Amino acid sequence: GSSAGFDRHITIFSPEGRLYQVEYAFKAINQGGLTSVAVRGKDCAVIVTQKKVPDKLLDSSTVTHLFKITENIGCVMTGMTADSRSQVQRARYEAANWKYKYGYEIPVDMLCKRIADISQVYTQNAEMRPLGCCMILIGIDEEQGPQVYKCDPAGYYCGFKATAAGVKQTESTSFLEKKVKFEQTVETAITCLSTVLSIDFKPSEIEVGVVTVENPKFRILSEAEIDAHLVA
Amino acid sequence: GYSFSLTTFSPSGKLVQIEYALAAVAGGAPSVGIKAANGVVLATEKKQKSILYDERSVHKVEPITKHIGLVYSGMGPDYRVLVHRARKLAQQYYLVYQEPIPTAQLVQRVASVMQEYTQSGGVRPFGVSLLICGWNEGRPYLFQSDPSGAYFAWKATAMGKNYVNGKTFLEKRYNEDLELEDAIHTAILTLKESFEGQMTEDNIEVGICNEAGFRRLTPTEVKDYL
Amino acid sequence: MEYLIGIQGPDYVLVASDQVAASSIVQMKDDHDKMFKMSEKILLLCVGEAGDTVQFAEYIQKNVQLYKMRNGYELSPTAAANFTRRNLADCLRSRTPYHVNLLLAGYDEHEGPALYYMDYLAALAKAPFAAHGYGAFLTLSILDRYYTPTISRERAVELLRKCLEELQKRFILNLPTFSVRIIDKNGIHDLDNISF
Amino acid sequence: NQYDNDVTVWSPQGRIHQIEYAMEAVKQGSATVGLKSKTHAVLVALKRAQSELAAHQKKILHVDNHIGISIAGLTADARLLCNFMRQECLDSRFVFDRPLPVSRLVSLIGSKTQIPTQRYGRRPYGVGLLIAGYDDMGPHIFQTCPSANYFDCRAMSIGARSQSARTYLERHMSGFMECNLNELVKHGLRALRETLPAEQDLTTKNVSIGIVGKDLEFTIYDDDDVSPFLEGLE
Amino acid sequence: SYDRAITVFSPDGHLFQVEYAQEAVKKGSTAVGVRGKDIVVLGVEKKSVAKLQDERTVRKICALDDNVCMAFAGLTADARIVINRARVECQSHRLTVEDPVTVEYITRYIASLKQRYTQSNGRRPFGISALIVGFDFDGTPRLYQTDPSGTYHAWKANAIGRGAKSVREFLEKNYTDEAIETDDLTIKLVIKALLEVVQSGGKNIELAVMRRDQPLKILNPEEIEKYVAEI
Amino acid sequence: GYDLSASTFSPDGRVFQVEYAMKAVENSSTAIGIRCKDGVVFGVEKLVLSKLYEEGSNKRLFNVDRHVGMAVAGLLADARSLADIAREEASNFRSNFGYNIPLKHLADRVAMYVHAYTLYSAVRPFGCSFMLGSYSVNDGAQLYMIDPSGVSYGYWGCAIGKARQAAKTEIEKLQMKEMTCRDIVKEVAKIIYIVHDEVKDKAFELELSWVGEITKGRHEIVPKDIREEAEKYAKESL
Amino acid sequence: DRGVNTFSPEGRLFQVEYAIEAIKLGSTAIGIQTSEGVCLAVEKRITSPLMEPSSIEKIVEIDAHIGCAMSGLIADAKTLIDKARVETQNHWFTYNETMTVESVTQAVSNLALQFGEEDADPGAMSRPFGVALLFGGVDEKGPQLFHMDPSGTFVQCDARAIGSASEGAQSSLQEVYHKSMTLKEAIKSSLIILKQVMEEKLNATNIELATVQPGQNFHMFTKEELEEVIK
Amino acid sequence: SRRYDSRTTIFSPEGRLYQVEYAMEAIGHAGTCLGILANDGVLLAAERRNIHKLLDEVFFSEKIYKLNEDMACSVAGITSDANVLTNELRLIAQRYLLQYQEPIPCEQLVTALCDIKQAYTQFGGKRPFGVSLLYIGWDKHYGFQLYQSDPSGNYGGWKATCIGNNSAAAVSMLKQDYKEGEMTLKSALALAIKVLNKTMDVSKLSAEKVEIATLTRENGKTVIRVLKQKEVEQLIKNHEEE
Amino acid sequence: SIMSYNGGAVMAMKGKNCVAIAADRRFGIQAQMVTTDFQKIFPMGDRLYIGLAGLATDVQTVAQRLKFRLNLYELKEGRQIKPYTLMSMVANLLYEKRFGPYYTEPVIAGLDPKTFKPFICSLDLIGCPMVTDDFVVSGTCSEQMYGMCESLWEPNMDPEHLFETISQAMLNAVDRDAVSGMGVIVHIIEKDKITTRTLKARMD
Repeated sequence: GSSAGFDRHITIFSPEGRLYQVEYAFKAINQGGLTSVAVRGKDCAVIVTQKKVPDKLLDSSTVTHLFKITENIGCVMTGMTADSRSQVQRARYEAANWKYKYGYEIPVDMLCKRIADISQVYTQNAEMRPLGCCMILIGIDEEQGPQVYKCDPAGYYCGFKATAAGVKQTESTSFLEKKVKFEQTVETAITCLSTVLSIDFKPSEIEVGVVTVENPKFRILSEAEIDAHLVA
Repeated sequence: GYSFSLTTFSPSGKLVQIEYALAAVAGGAPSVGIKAANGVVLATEKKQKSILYDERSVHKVEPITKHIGLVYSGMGPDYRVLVHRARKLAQQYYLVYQEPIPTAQLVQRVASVMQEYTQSGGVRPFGVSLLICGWNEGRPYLFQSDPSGAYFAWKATAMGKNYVNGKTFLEKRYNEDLELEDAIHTAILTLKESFEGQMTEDNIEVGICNEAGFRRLTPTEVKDYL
Repeated sequence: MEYLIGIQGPDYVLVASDQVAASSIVQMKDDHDKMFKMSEKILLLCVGEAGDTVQFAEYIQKNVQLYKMRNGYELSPTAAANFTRRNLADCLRSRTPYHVNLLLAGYDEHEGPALYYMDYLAALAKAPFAAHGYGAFLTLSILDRYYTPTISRERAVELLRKCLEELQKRFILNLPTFSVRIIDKNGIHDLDNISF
Repeated sequence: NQYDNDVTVWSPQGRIHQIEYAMEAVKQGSATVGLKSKTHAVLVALKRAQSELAAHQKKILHVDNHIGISIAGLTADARLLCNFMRQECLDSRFVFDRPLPVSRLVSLIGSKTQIPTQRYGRRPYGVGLLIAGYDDMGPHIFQTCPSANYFDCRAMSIGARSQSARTYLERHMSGFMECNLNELVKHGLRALRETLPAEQDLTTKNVSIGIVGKDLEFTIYDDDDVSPFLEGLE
Repeated sequence: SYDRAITVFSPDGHLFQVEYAQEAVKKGSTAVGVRGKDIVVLGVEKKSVAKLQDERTVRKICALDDNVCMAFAGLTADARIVINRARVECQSHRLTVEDPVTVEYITRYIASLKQRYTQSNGRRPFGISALIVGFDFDGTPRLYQTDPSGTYHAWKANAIGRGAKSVREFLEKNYTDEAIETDDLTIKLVIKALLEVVQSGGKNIELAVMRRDQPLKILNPEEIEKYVAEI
Repeated sequence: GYDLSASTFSPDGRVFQVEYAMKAVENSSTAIGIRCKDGVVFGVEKLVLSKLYEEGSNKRLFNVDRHVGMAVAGLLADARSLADIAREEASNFRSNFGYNIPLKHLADRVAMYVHAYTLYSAVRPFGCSFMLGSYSVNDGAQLYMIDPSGVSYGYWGCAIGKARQAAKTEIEKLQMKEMTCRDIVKEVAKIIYIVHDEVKDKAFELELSWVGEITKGRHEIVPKDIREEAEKYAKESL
Repeated sequence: DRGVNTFSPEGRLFQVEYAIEAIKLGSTAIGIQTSEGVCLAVEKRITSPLMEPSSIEKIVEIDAHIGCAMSGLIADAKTLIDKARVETQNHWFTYNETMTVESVTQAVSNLALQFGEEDADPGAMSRPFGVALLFGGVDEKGPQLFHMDPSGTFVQCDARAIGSASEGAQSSLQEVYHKSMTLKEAIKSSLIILKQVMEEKLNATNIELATVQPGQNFHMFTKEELEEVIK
Repeated sequence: SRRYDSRTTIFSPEGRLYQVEYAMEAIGHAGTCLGILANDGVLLAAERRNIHKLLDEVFFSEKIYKLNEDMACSVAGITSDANVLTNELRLIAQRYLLQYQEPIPCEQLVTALCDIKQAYTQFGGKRPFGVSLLYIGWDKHYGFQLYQSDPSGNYGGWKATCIGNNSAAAVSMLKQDYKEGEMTLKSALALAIKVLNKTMDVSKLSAEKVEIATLTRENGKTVIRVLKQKEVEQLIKNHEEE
Repeated sequence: SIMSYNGGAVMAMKGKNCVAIAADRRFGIQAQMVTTDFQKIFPMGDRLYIGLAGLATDVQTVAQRLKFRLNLYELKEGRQIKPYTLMSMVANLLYEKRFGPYYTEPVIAGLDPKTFKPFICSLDLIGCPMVTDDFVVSGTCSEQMYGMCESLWEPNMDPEHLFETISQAMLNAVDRDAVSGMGVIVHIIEKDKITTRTLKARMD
């Protein structure tokens, strides 16, 4: 835990070779008090998130952590809200630009990498701080099938079978680990969230985004659609 | 952005930021490079934290050109930036000279990008060392580029976690006459010396470079070698 | 049209030029000096477009003098000629090109005498003798017929007079007086002006 | 200690010390009063003098034919802002061939002075202003601040001990609309004299007046020209 | 681009950076300039004179033009930059006014450049002081002195660098009309003034004179030795 | 000093500089926004610090577009520049696509601009929170609120200022979904008068503006007669 | 550490206050305005006998009808002096008339607060000027005297004393100056005050003096003239 | 941001530049380089620090760089910095040749790199180059020459000099043994080995631990050449006999 | 035309393990001859030469700029440049001025630094390379050179035969071109030697 000079204020190397500022940005992701779970199936990919509206006057329809990047790419953000929205906007811009110059839809792994590259710059440049959010992307690849990718504040990204983010990240990973060692995929995801939250939420308590092989277009399940999986 | 240097000389004449970037490298996962008579091998630990990480998704051993490949120890997202830069430098060279860039000319250009982040304004050095291998003029080449931007040509070396033990192991085992196929074995064995538990063909990654070019061994091939 | 002429000998370079400064149909000056001293043993004769000639020549002169001040020793004739060409060539494709024709004469301790020819497109050529302007057309052949590599300076002055006399009777322009200078190992020496 | 050096550094109480320090500059300046009736807008300022052999510092500047100002604080900044105001008025007359409405000009000042209070290395303008003008909406008296805030008032006072003038201003503001030119100028003078020391009094040396009304271009009265207004004060 | 203010005012109106630049001049080798009747002499100490060093490469007395030369004290690297700037300015002046610059004119230029570096963003002041000598077109000898702050004065005899005060005290009580009567005497004064600080008198001094019209001249070891024997 | 710059995260992952800017909005007058069945109503407890100020000075209600209104809280200078930014956005949108900018889009754009001042040491976060209200036949009634961090949310009822924790409970007890602009103007006025402190923060004025079917989609200040009634029904019912 | 544009708790710019402190260490300059004209007198403050007294210029000609007396960091003044010189010539070129003293002072005073280190461009000042000026000239309003300090504040004065003895000299100024005062008396009174506040024995070499009267151009006093008034 | 600025190019209270002084500390720890100038040539001799058995040899030399047809240099201190400077000297020499169609005189080249080094000390806010160079060259104005420059941007011509580890010792040893005008390349080379035997604390010198370029004239052509190991071995042998 | 302003002819010929490069020596402005020994062929290695024809000023500039780049290239990489690589370097250099090109059509002749394999090529003003196995011509009398080369060139000629072939090609080709002549310089590049000869030519 050594420290010298301004190695805890700006993104510079500390005595042990660590980047404290980047590590602090990972703690900022848990400040929102939410947890996200993405599960990759055999022919589908689902993203479940904790929908909390503790205010009553708030318009529940405007409260969501699931965003549509492209027609076939959806994502779930975790962490600082404002930072998340800017990253979602950046991803959308990157995706549209990719198609405009290359002639085809950007692959999920390429989009995730592009966002991670941008995040890396913040860990090397001292003038600006890293974003306090986490991005999880899901989409159907035409050659590889269902895809689940996640990048963070450190600029690190990877492909996953199933992965989580948020306050109960360590607990969601332990639940999904045993399961990996459509309907089941959606169920497993919801289960993982419910298991680590101990609440068994209703249809209006969570959000669901999915992409299947048959129906590649990113979709968001409604109250009646979420309840159906909850009743079973 | 800040226009003043974040790396500066201490009263002992050291550049601590670079010393600290090197600390990052030394805590990185292990990497090994061996230059055989008829090729070079690069081999690295890619143990993942869980079994949820799709190991096949991201690669630490990366091609730069038909004939050059890279591996690294230290900070993965810093590596990504370098890989992209080397790829752009190799293309730039090919567009001028219409011959694929010699390994040592790729190493000098990349190392130069590294030195600039020890002196330019507002930035920290790269928390990465590279091993670069290539084949050109019917000769195999292996180089290390560190965070200071210094480079060195090796017969064999190890970096990341447990490199000092690794090197001593390569002193004893390396010889010049050593063929590739054997080189590959002693690469994989240097990794074993510091590996946690049960080295599979999905938690190491291996690239080879020879006359045919540079390529990542397929997991199927790594298995045979294990 | 302005006239320049150079004759290189075994150990000297003889140069001459007309002294007429003209404005349309009238001679505004009859003692105009078209030679610019770049150094102790280097002369730069420049003719061409009004303005450009003096601007380019003085620009070169200032840099040559600066070179000597910065290092202690002077630039050699060859180096100075190439410096001049480079500068003239750089402006050729630029927005402001210098339309000047030059003759660079000089003497070097180890390289000996030298005479360079430079047209407005910055083509540099070393030569035993050369000329510029419309007068060169009527004098170059005279140089061809009488010039020998071992020509003495006294004989070179005689050769130059022949060229000047040819202009007097054949050339349509009124060039009654010429500046005559010589460069050897003792530096630049002014010779008696040749007038008619 | 660590929060009162930069304008871009928010303190823990939710304040910006640098903007507060820049407001102190206006409070150290010489007092000036601004009030309006129904057809006129006047400015009255106390001119300060470094020494007895020095001339009283200018405090009332010209902006346009329908706009005039009174400054307090850093004079260099006051001249800076004045130039900006003059240009804006000139631009309006060049483009639309009509005087720039006072209210619109005040908003431009607010925006211009707001910028420097958010950028690192920059500082707030250290000058307070009193703006008198006359457009299609009648006479106006605006007050610009160093923190880019501005208020539309019936009468205002800024500078050293301007609170006393403000107190007097509030007490006699009920009969300002119906006041006439001579009458309205007296009130300002009276309020301006309230901020002065018991011993000292307003004369034709330390007093400057600027008026702009329905049928009168913004004019400034100095020394001998302020005799008429001065004659009558109790 | 670096836009940080390095030279700023202190509580008692002091520019610390400029004073630190003057501290660097104090550690420089002593340099003495004496304005004679028909001659100008400059003399710098050689400090540590090694036997393996090429004497001609570390001369502290350079020429800015045919009539203008200068000796400096302080940061040698900084001096080189200033000297080059001045040389370029001398050729610029010679090209726009068709005349050799006056000593005061180039002194003014160097002083102005030094001041510019005490009120600019991202730069530090030049850590040198210079002695400028030469002759103007009319023939009158000149001697100027510039410092890091940018101020400059005309002198009769001045001394800069380590021991400037000591040499100044001796120069005041030794500079008269019967001390610069002849060229030799003027040179002796500078050598004698340089002997008050420079240790091991003899070859530890670099001398150079500038007589009217002719180019700068540099005295040789044996030529200086002879002068020392007469003193 | 972990709270000196916006480009510096503290050990527990917080950006204190942005939080300090939220403190500036916390110690300011309260403004309210209510989304009724056919429109939005804005009400601000304008604090009159001096009697010299003219009736209608330091307005905290702005018209950022023909169909959009803005109610702010916190540093007025910061709020004013944000209003100009909002106006620029609306204007730019119409020039690019040929029609009135949707409220949600306008709010998202302005929020991103606000979010841009919370990542660097070169600039400081905005010291103000504002509300955006608008009404159109193709969109219905929409109400959004943006704070110093840059988070933008849609609401049914919203409060910003020093008394927002008390005004929310008063807004809670109301059936705004079935209410109308004409009826919500009296409740807004009533609520503002309730949260307003007597002893502390004395002397205030009531600012009222609305946009909806009653005003044919145009945002404007509530009429004097209607405001009179609302204020008369607010004082009588308190 | 604070930036150059940092405000203090009393509402003042730290740097400008420190720049005003630097003016107190300068030489004493006196300016008196009469109906006959304006006279300027500043002490040269010679620190050594070898230093040439004519190389110390504390009073300069801005134009034919405008003179200037500086005090404080003399090197900083040069830049402001050139600006004033350019402003008057620019005014003459464009309007075919002479610029008024007030106008020239105003233009020069506008550069006072033009310094910073963040939003500035390649060529901006990193700190304020550390010098006080005295502008004396004659326009259509007759003889005029203006005083400008480092804060950018300029004001007309009947009599002003800047420099190290500013306080003591100002007291003698107000106790000896009247509206009917003549030029001859002003020149004498200023010299009488300068000699009383000078640490060195005032003479015809250690002081400068210039006058600007109706008709006559800016005129610097020669040694002879100076001596006559010293009796 | 003033807070994080290190303030690289400002003076200390004694009129010192600390970054330059600390850059110099770096160098005094680098591998020893020494230059000796003879009548018939000039030579550089450098301790190698790249010594590990698994290092490949692939390159001309570790620390000796050719700059143009007529000059070479060796460097001490921060290797990656030296790479920036050596590439810049090559660019400067080729700029000169392009303009004048002649090789750059050795002192003009040195001076022009040192201008780049002094600028880093005065403006821009970056740390200096942590490098000292020795340069050897032949030109038509001065013939055989040897220069040294340092991170301050200061340079000076020498008959013999040394930089890097134990330079102070090497210098006093060269002051004892170097014969002005009486030196031949054979004599120079001998002295190099003598001085290098004493500045290196490995007792046995070893021709693997040193690098020696010589620079001579043959038929109006400069010849720069790294001595091969045999020659160095012999050179070492020859010292043992003494 | 700008290319014929100064005149000049350059040609390269391939032989059995040897290359030949020749050029005229005339430097003239329009119809007037100025000198008779203007260099058009420049060395770019022991066995690598570049011939340049076209505007004299551009001939000198390109040659000098190419030398600048080659020198730096040979300092960076520690080896002699290969003939093919030089061609690309020149092409890249010529293509940089795509819309304001140097008026010169270069011809390269040499042998590989390590394999000593004959190589000849020609590039147009904008830098479009053309590698041939027989010969390449460039200049004001290219048509005449084509005729001569096409009928005189034979495969696998030895050093002596190659010299005679290129000499006869150039000599007879420049005699039908008014702006090309005043001497001919021939360079014979072999594995262990380079032979430079000046032919007996017409001086009119």
